[PDB]
Amino acid sequence: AIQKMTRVRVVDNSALGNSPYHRAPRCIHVYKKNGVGKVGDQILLAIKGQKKKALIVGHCMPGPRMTPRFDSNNVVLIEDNGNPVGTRIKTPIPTSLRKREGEYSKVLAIAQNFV
Amino acid sequence: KFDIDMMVSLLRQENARDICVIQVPPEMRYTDYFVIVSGTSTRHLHAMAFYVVKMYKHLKCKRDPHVKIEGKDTDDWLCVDFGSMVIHLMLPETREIYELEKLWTLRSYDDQLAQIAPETVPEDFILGI
Amino acid sequence: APWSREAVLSLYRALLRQGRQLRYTDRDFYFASIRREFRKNQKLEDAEARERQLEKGLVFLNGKLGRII
Amino acid sequence: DMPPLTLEGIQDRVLYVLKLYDKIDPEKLSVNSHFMKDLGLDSLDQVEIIMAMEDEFGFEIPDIDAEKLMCPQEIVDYIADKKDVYE
Amino acid sequence: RFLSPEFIPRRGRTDPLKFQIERKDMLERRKVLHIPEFYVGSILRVTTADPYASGKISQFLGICIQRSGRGLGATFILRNVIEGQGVEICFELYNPRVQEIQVVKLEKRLDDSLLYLRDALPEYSTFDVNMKPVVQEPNQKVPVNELKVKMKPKPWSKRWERPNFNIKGIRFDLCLTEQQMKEAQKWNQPWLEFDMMREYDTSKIEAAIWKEIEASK
Amino acid sequence: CGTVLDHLVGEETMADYLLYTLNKHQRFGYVQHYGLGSACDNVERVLKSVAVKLGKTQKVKVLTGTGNVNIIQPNYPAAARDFLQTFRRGLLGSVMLD
Ligand SMILES: *P(=O)(O)OCC(C)(C)[C@@H](O)C(=O)NCCC(=O)NCCS
Ligand SMILES: [Mg+2]
Repeated sequence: AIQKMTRVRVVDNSALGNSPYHRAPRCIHVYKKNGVGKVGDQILLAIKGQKKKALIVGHCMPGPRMTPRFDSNNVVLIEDNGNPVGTRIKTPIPTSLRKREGEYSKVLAIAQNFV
Repeated sequence: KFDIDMMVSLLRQENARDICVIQVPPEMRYTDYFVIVSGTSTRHLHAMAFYVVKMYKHLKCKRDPHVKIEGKDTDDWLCVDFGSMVIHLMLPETREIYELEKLWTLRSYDDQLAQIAPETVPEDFILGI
Repeated sequence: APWSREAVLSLYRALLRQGRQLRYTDRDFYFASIRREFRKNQKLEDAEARERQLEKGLVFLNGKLGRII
Repeated sequence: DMPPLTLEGIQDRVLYVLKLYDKIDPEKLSVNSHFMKDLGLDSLDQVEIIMAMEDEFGFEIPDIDAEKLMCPQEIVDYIADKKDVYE
Repeated sequence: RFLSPEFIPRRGRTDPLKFQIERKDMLERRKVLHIPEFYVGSILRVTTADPYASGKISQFLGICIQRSGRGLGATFILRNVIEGQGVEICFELYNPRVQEIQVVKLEKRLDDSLLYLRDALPEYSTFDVNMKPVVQEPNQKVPVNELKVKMKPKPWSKRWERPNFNIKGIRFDLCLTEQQMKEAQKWNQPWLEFDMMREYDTSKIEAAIWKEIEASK
Repeated sequence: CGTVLDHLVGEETMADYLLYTLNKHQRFGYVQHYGLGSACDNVERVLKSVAVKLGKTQKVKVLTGTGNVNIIQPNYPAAARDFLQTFRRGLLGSVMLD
């Protein structure tokens, strides 16, 4: 569960995510009617003094049984149009995204590992 | 019957600038076939993406679920996911930087993966400088 | 210094040979993609990093992680 | 089957592919030339030329000898082994 | 003689017949899919079909860290570090999508729960995905790994130093001071051990379970 | 000694030079005061020791794949000034520089 003002780990090849900064990227907003964000939920970050859209790919909070649980809250940066900012995802990505409603094909394509 | 052979014929019919088909193993749990094509313009990408979906709907079984064209608003990248196939329609300059061909042929041996270095926690849990 | 100066060649030769038996993927693109890779990224480097490129190409030759069809 | 063939004809078809190639132009192209030196072609480049000969005649080229397939008068002599023309 | 944890019911007011019904169903599932003897210390590889993919086969290897739940709904969490990222998956034993369960290494740790591995160094949670199984001889007691794990700095997911957790598998000496020890000991509850009305005697129950199991076979 | 102006050369560089000179001199002195096990040429190690002993350190949270880690970030500017203050005082001892 990712809410407003949740510190977040960017799992991406993108320069914006990986570049050193004094503060960790923080969730500005969750694009869901309830504030709570899960896997496949688009969020808005404060990263490097700019507002940027991101997609959640795993989190610490437990979910359904067979679904994986990650030790860190993991996001992938996306532009307003919907394409990913970064080229590659090294961190393993759950396969539950495929069936979920939304634009997940781009992210799965650039992903290398699935858990 | 809608198949990979049908797909490649349709793209060639629509004068796809470039066609790449990669048969990924069932070990990588995504798809049977990964297809990447190139388009001249945004309008051309839209035309190709809509035609194949229209042809799919005609040929598909009733039990077969409907497909969604993804990245319509994006001017450079379109992708359609079927049951056994994934189609990527992207502009040549977009294709070059992403190099999806390299990634799926070489899963962990990709060039862009090599430049990525894993994060390291400092020893004794004390930062320096 | 790659494992061998003929290894790179025999690797390049076999990949080109595979390019002819392609059915779906455009033959011209296959040749161009190999050409642009084997030259730009694989011409001028150090002996330590040369072996890495070869193993990469090799994993591509066998194509256990995926083959171009 | 068995089409009419001569050593002169062999030369003509060999030089046909060479002029078609982008890197080497007919201006500097000659019957007696060196790929490594005269035409300034790299070792990787030479592989592509060999493959042109591979498909055209439809006989396999081993990798062991493919290294020494240079200096195009040698190429015509190499392929002259198949359907020998005494001339 | 080893009985699977789920077969033994938690105490309550549930009708015994409910357990009989659930047990027979469990036993049919066991006929189809062999569920091997494993403990919390044990390293397991689970083979599963995923509904998201088109019947593709997924293997996941990791150390079991928790066995919980009773009956058909019984689960086990197994944990592994995959390319820097620590992942836990909670597998249901009697889920029909579970193709195969393999015990790569059979062992017990000092503690019944290994949730403290979350706060331990990553090395203890990292296992090779492609490790070959080690076979135990038919007649031998299950080995116990007396491994004490080193820990990360003090802020933890749970206060493991507290006696309620009763953790015997952490080098507390390294990461904690004697002051912190005595602070923790204030929560001791010494009487709790000797409270003999809180004890649950699963002797007769287990015997009846065993009768039903041998009847099923 | 602080006779010359401190605008020329910074505080963090003072600890490095002082460590080198003291290495040649009575290095057994300062290690006992700060509780350091053995004298080292590394400026980082000695600055950690003084920071720990003073108790002036800040815990920061870095998000990693095995979970968030509460790494300690020392107050190096504060430690450097204290090290210089100790040297100037007779607490460190009597050591000639030249
Ligand atoms: P050819 O002998 O004219 O070309 C030289 C060479 C590229 C084959 C080779 O000797 C070289 O200079 N480097 C080795 C190849 C390389 O850079 N990386 C290996 C990639 S598989
Ligand atoms: Mg908590």
